[PDB]
Amino acid sequence: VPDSIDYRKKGYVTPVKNQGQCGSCWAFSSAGALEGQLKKKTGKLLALSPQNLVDCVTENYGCGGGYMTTAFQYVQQNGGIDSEDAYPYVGQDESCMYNATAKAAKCRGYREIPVGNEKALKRAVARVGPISVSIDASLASFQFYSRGVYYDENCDRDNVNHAVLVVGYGTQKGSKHWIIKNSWGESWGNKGYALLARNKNNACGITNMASFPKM
Amino acid sequence: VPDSIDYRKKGYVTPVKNQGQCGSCWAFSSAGALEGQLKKKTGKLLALSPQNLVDCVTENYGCGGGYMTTAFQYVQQNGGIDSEDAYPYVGQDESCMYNATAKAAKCRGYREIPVGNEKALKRAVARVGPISVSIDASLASFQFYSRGVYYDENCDRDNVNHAVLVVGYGTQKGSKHWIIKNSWGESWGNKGYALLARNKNNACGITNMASFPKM
Ligand SMILES: *[C@@H]1O[C@H](CO)[C@@H](O)[C@H](O)[C@H]1NC(C)=O
Ligand SMILES: *[C@@H]1O[C@H](CO)[C@@H](O)[C@H](O)[C@H]1NC(C)=O
Repeated sequence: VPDSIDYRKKGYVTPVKNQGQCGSCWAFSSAGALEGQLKKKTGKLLALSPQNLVDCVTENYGCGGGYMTTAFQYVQQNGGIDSEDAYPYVGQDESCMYNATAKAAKCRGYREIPVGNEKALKRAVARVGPISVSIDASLASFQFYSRGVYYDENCDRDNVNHAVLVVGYGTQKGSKHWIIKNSWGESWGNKGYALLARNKNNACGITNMASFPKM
Repeated sequence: VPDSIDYRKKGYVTPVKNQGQCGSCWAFSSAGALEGQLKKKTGKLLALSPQNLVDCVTENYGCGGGYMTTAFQYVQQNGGIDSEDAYPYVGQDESCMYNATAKAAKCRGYREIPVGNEKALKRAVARVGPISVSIDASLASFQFYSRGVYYDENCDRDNVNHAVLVVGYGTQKGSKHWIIKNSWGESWGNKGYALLARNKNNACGITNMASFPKM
């Protein structure tokens, strides 16, 4: 297990998008994990559709929230998920318009990472790929993030409310970190990405909901 | 295990091509198997490049012959294979021009089917997908094939010289068969396909070299 990894450099990460006024953060995270795994299994980087998840995952809340595990389960039981080109993101709720002919990726279940265990998360990122996680984004310090390794002892490490995609880890000037891909556009953070305090005892609760799809 | 299957109907089979004046039959077979498996793993049907195999598999003979297993091993160790669009078929030998950025499929080893065991071949086709095989095509009866279930007791069930892709099995008017995809264009056989005598004691030696890739 490497001391550093950046899946952005391995071509596992799709360009940063903006979820707009819609709680589809879980959709982008799930789509990102499935994209990374699709890349790992095929070698082809292909933008999958979070909108498909928003509309067709009937056990999530569409633009009102949801989980990544439920999305993976959806992709598995439905027998596929559409590409971004075939099923574009519009940022609002609508009926399920899944085109099975536009099928571009499949799933075979999911795996959850043991709560509180950042070691298992690092091992996962190392051996699996971009891991779908969820953190506490409510703090203005996160809203105003722009550079460095993010940390705040006020950050809730127990209650969690925002899905992002861990695309690697490393260290910047002594401070260990998680590289996270957010869905608030390139106008937020470091062009859509952020560095999060690693090994600071589950900072922002990055291990409360860490999951990844199988292919 | 079904009594019949047609992967052409499941959208696992790429349109029939013509290998021209080049012994790249093994390339089309391997590419076909990898295409079927790529479809099974992703749900996307994508034409892979036999030319890539012809040029880059250095343990085969290019347009002079080769094995499918060696091709699978190539795709595995090289870490990918190009699409047909990126690496078109030209029907002649040339240098390896593999574009790793054009990577569209990967492999993780291969499996050979026990020689003489058509049962294991049927089970394979059922549980895996289109199986790369090789048969005896030398007979004029095969060259002039057009309809029915092909059979000839003069067909060599021991010595084998032509790679095709078993894309399913079934029965036509009492006679059990293997659906095979050849690479002699749509101007041969049933628009490029043929039905081969099944359970006629390894007819044309269809189990002498039956193999499939893993993904
Ligand atoms: C479904 O999606 C495919 C994606 O390639 C598209 O080509 C086709 O026009 C669509 N057809 C239907 C059934 O709406
Ligand atoms: C390699 O292939 C890719 C396939 O998309 C193509 O876009 C690119 O122009 C090629 N580049 C090189 C290194 O020749």
